[PDB]
Amino acid sequence: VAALVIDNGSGMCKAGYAGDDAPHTVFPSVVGSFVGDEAQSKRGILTLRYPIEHGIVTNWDDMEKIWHHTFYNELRLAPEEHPVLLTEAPMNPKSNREKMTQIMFETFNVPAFYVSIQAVLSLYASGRTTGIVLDSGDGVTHVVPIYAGFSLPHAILRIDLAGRDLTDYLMKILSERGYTFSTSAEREIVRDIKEKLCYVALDFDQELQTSSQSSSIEKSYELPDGQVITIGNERFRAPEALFHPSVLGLEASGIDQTTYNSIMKCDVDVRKELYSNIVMSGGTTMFPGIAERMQKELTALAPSSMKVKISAPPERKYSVWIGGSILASLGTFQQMWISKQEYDESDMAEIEKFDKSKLKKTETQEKNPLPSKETIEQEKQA
Ligand SMILES: Nc1ncnc2c1ncn2[C@@H]1O[C@H](COP(=O)(O)OP(=O)(O)OP(=O)(O)O)[C@@H](O)[C@H]1O
Ligand SMILES: [Ca+2]
Repeated sequence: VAALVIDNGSGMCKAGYAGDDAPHTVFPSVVGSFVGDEAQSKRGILTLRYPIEHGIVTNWDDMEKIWHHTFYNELRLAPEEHPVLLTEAPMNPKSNREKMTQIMFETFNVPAFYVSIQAVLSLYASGRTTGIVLDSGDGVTHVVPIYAGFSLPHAILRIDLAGRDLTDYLMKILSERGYTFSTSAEREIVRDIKEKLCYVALDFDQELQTSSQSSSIEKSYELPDGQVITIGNERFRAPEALFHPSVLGLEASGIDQTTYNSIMKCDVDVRKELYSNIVMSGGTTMFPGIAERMQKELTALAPSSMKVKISAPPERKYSVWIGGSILASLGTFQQMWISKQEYDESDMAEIEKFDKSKLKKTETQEKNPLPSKETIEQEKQA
């Protein structure tokens, strides 16, 4: 039956069917045996490992289980009856791209297989073949400039500053305020707090000065045990670490300066195209206000001559996935699959034209439950 699209991330696995407009199932990319959402909910009695760190696979035994979980537990199909399209981080080592192929063909017996660079799919999802993509997930952030469907590898930038860091940071400035967030389970509550209440300030110092004597800044959050806590300027302080990573002790450049530094590694003739085709994807780019701040920061850095236009669609959390769904539905793409045999032995205009409104409506099942107070306490005893 239909082709499958699996986007494996550092924190989250996104799976579904080519032609649908959204992943079928999204679940944490974790093993404790139990995988993902079921491991999540039993983390009280379990030790959890994340097989993908910074977007590169580090444990193929664990990686295999997640795919097993995707096929048989989540999507509930025979993997031998469905071509699979996978995604990979840029600069993924050939050893890994080979191992990925091996397991797909030899372990799960897929009829066809293909693997794509994530940022590229996000560009496709946005209906472009030339642009610069800012792809920030849980474990890694990438800046990937792309021209006529090909990445310019010399100018691909990577910072190890992403959602993981922002979570740990938020947890760190919340601990300073007196909240006892000390376990891995409580860390997930802080992730949720981040996703719900955090935002990026247009002007950080102005807003910071205003926060000190305002009550508008304050928001309430209910913990699992039922205690309500109140979040103040931590709301915009934690995401500020994307733009000034020094507050994390990282001597990295912010996501604004790294985007600029990337473009400037490109030919002058090309830059004008990149600047007016900036695409943001990934979950970390979901903060309210991040696009307007990106717009402002880049404008103030760019030549006055070039206009800055940034694409940040509502669904950009699952852009990479949507890119795969569109890609795998293209007529000219069918000629590109790797066949089970082919392994035993060894277009540009369609993207622009593709009508996303014809992709089938899909309700994403996000399975990533938050821990009970029992589980938090279970973990406390360690
Ligand atoms: N609305 C939101 N606001 C802020 N952060 C969010 C939001 N939604 C998700 N996140 C964060 O985004 C991250 C997950 O994003 P995403 O699924 O794009 O990355 P991934 O593919 O799992 O990881 P990677 O790209 O590192 O492999 C998590 O850190 C999560 O807490
Ligand atoms: Ca990702």
